[PDB]
Amino acid sequence: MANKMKTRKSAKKRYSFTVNGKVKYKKQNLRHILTKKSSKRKRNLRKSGNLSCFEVKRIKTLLPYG
Amino acid sequence: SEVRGSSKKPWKQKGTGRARVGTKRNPVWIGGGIALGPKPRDYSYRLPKKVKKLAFKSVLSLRAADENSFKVIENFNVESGKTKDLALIIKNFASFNGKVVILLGNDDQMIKRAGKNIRDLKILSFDKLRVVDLFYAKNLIALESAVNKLNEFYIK
Amino acid sequence: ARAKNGTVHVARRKRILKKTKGFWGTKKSNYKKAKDTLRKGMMYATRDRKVRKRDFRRLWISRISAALSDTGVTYSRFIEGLLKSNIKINRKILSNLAIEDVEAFKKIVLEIRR
RNA sequence: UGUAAGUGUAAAGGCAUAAGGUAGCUUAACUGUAAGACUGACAAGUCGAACAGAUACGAAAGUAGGUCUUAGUGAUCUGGC
RNA sequence: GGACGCUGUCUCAACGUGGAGCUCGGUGAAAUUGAAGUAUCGGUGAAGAUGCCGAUUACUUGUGGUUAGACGGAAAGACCC
RNA sequence: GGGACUGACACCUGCCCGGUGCUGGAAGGUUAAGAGGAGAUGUUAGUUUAUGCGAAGCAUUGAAUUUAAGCCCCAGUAAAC
RNA sequence: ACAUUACCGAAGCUUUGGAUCUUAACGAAAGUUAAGAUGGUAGGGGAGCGUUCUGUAAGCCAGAGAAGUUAAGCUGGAAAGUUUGAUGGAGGUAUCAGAAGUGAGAAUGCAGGUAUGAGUAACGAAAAAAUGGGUGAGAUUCCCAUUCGCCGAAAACCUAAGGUUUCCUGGGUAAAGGUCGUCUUCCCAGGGUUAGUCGGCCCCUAAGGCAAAGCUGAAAAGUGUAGUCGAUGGGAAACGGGUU
RNA sequence: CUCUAGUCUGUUUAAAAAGGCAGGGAUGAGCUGUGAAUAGGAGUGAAAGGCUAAACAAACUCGGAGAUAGCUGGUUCUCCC
RNA sequence: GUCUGUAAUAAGCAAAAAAGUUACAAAAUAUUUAUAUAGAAGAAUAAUCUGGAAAGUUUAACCAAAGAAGGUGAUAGUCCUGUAAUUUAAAUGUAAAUAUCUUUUUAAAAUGUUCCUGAGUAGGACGAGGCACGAGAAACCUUGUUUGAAGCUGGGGAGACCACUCUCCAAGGCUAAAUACUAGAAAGCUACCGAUAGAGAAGAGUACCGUGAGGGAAAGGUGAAAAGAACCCCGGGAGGGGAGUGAAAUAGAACUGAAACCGUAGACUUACAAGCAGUCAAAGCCGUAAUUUAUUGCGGUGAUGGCGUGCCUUUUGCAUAAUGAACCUGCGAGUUAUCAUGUCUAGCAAGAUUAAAGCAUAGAAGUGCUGGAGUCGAAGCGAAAGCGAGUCUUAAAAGGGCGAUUU
RNA sequence: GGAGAAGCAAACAUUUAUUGAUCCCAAGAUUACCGAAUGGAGUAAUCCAGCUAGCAAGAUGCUAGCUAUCUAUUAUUUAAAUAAUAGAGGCGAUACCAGGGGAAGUGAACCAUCUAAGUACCCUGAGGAAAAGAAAUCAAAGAGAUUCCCUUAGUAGUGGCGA
Repeated sequence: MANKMKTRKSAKKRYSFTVNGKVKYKKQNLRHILTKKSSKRKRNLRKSGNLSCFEVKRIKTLLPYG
Repeated sequence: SEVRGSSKKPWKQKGTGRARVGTKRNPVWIGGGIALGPKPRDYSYRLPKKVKKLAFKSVLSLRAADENSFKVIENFNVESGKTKDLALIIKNFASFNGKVVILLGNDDQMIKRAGKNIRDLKILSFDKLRVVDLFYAKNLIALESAVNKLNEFYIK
Repeated sequence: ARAKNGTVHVARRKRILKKTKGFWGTKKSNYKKAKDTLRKGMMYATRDRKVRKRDFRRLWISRISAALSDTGVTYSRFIEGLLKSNIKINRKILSNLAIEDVEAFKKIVLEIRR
């Protein structure tokens, strides 16, 4: 209790965990200038995605409890 | 940081012709501190109670497997509290010239303080057993009171 | 829990000094020079154990060539006839034969020249 | 003679069924999606049949989710509508 | 910057004097040091060799001198980045 | 009495006030806190068939008006930079 | 240069043993055979040696000789291990389990000891020594005598600032003296400093410090008057000779 | 009596800045004795980035402190894959 | 109860309780075999062997509420000091309990009327601080500069604010225990150190260094007992050679005495030679053992031949003339506490497990029960409400994302 | 408590102790001078005194006893001034506690917000503990002062929403 590992809050506010490992996240580029972007591009940016399996280990280190 | 002395740099960084140094109590230097030495720490820990219970059952079975080293004696007591009487009883039973552990079914203070002084004797109540003493005991002498109390103690 | 007892380094050093007995100068007593010279010596020992085979075979060949200088058989031709007439005797054996009992070796040569 | 011309804009790849030129009507320069892929450290980028809603043109089959294609772009946080 | 006088500054060095140096007796350091039955030349190689190759030369060991080398000693280059 | 620059003495010390400083001057342009509460917002007794509106109280707010120095501006000053 | 037949030549290959691992087969397993595969920095995995301490251990091995060092011999695939002599004169160790301040050749590492240069440079200013006698185990160096040389607005004499017994007498040569030493400012013991006039103390103030009150500051304190200290200054008084 | 131009010696020095030849001032902006005063972002400075206890482009002592180094150095028994 | 005597209440006296730990304060006593600062008593071995010496070997006992630990000529339960369980207090300190004494009540419930119930205070505005909360919609608390109320028909708080409702009563002052700490005094424990370790210091803040603040070492061991060498000999002494003491005199001012380093003696080799000094072959000579005996082995030296660019760092690459070490001996570097995750082992199992803490036992920082507060699993999806083996996206299981029924 | 003792250590002499020593515990006496140092001063361990008393008192003689400051309380027109008492001054504890002041080396791979951290240090106060403490409290549960552990929980929030 003297040394509980602290979670990385800025990472907690962006990452989420699925039941068996994968990481859910919100896609970028849908926050700002949006008139020029094509409609199908924007529609795909709206829907949430899953990260590549290469970041999952580092993310599991960043979120020691969540 | 706990060795007595000053934290002044013993001599200048460059130009003296000696090896660089920061403080006199450098762990390298003689009389200095000690890098990665021992510090006070808590060595105690508590095993799961089920594992502890299973160990007790196992050591008791292992001891009772042998007919001669394990023996059972009818209830008695040393009403005088002397040591001669108890020592006579052990030296009548015990044969393997070594550690003898007596098991009791209660807290019979007279027996306990009569046996506190025997050479290789350990008196234990049924509800305060110690696995090390049981495991290394070469003679194990139990009362039938202790046997019955052990039966309902560890059947549960 | 201090674990200091230094009956180890003296032991290493005593074994090394025992093996490095006859060396020149300070290489026989100092720990550092004795260890350096011993370690290079053992590697030399391995290399030379493999080289001794080459050295001795070369010696045997030279001895055979010398024992044949009398007759007119160059020993390349001697090995030739030796194989061709199917005599599977050895270089060491022939070299020793030419010294212990020269006439047997000479008879072998007369027999090869066929 | 047979694309050497011309394709808003550099160059390249294409363009006769024309993607070039002209005229009529018109707003698909759409909403929800998207099997399957290309390219890719990651973040991203790109193509996409087909389905529901509702249009434009056409007799219809069908085409249209901006521009012949590939450059004209900017993450997150903060704030405004 | 020039001139006079004066001179071993020089042509051009020589001799003498005092303290060291040299020998013996007494006292007795130093930086330095992987050690060492540590030659030269033409080569070779982390591109300048006591240590490698080929060849040449050289009895063993000291002392007084001399610094060409051991990229000599001394100061974790001050210049440059 | 303090500061700046020059440095006995002799003859002299020319031109430039745009730039940047310093001195003086407020007619305007601009400008903070403090006064000033147009108006807007939340709450609700009540009204409204009810929403909507919504008095008073309690709060969150804010414009037009007022306002100093400074800056812009108007001059002077070089043995001021 | 072109032909014929050879030989030499590596840790390559073959042959002769021996070790481990993987796979496959045999085998009840254990293991036995068939095949191949075992250079290696950074780096990953596995198996061991040795050291200290605790339990096992109120055990076992030691005064008939324990640990430790030392000599010879022997053994294991490596860390390493155990037998016998000599030394040593009092504590160690087998099996299993546990815990680390657990293994050193280097950090211009730290500490101690000892080499090297080397019996080499130096022995601290170009004022200078010589002989005789004496003392003594021992004399270029100490004492005395006779000569010589040096300083002489000093290298002489007397008081400060400073040191603190270094002063005198007797005794001594571990060490210290850049050599020697009977000598010394070195060591040991004892002795030695006598004030109305000298210098202080004291009565005075300068530079300056402190400072009730007053004033100002988170605190500590800072300014600051009356007062009090503060000589390098101003203030009563002695000279000559002799003596250890 | 005070300072150090020129030159030499010294340079593992007799001396952690001196010594031998000499030189400048020497009735004054002179030299010197004994006290006292000014302290670290401060003092003092006839002005050299000089001096403030042999070290000053920000003293020394203790403490934060085992400051931090993307830099340099070191990191101890064995065998098998 | 303004004065006197009457219906009508207060100031004092019977009747009880609390108190120096807050709740009023000040003590004095005796009383307590309560305790602290000295003490008292305290169990039970002889022989034999080796040896300088016995406690040890061997054979037999004996004590034990005492086999904790030291010393004694080698290793002691029974030799000594002590240890277990008991116990000494005239005097003093500290504790309780008892009364002395002290103070207080000399009463309580019963209904509405006017009064009182903490003011420059609550709060507001501005500038700051403390709340985990950095102005953010910023509550709450403290406050400097200013302004400023209500008075129970009241006021505060409930994370801007308002309403209703709910809770509490500020602007007065006190309070033991659970807690934190040990320079120290007493009694102990140790998988803590054993003289480069442990406190800097086994002899010390000393020697020494600095004007000062301050910095700061090194040096332990004769034997069981001085029994410290009578006396003689060489020598000025020192030192040594005998004689004595001792088990040992290379124990004689010091146990064991290694390596670096310095020697002496003997064996062999070396003055025609170019050697990271070693390795592989190898005659002669010396020592020793065999085979009857001059040939083999093991040993030591070694003429001569082949091969051979120290080691460690750092580098594309080092014999490198790149770095580092004079040599030897000691010391000198992935450790500890917690959390995350993986593996191994052990136990239980859709369940696993206690944390703090309490009691018993004895004094023996144990281990046995008790302790289910909590944590991780058992359901997911979505920003969330909400719905759930489904859910999100949308009207659409229409298709997808994440799930799963297969733990 | 009982037979040696003259410290930490004996030497080599000379006494003490059974008339109960040495030693240990408790009380008491003595207790030079300096130091908060306090009669004034000062270069701490030393000068200068006043008043009273005793030494033949006396000429810079000696020994004793008083004469510092601050706060509170009264004897006063608490101020000025004494007087009367009571309590403070300094040290320790290179620990703990409360209050006041309050960094920086660092991390954010710069750095200024932020961090380090209310830590180091300084200053003023106390105590055996200190501080806090008997709701104008928590917070949506119905609990009932303060303080210290276990959990909630590395959660809620917060942050150049970066560390």
